[PDB]
Amino acid sequence: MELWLVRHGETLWNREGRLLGWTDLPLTAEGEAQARRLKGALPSLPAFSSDLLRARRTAELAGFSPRLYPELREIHFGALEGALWETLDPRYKEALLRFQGFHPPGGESLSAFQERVFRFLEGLKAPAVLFTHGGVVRAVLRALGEDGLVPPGSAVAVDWPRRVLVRLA
Repeated sequence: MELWLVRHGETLWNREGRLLGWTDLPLTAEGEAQARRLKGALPSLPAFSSDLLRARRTAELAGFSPRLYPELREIHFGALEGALWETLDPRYKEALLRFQGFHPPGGESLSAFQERVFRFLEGLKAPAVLFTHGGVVRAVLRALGEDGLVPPGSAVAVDWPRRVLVRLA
């Protein structure tokens, strides 16, 4: 099943090293510009989007009218929302980097987060474009055995649940 995963553009925290999960931050001006550059480049397939502003705005500027689904949200960082990555306790830092054994205090466990992401993908009946977040893209790419680092405002097409098809930046 061909699925396009679009990581939303830049927000202030994405450029200042701060964890951004459920905090509803808007895209910066460049973040909006990154979204507009996607219009015409992404296939005009049915679109779904996280209900967070930054994702919805990316979908809109990319020329799509997505159906909103909370299951596509970034992981909730709870007490670590906005947390300065620099002073972030090594325990959480190491956990996020390895992508396991991570449950930000007050937020969602990585296991719960990944379960809702993969469950959402299972409900898709045809190719679609998903306006989502870095954590979501990473979870999907890691499951396929590949690096989940994709530039903000870029997209990766995958043939779920087998391999990566193409990385559009």
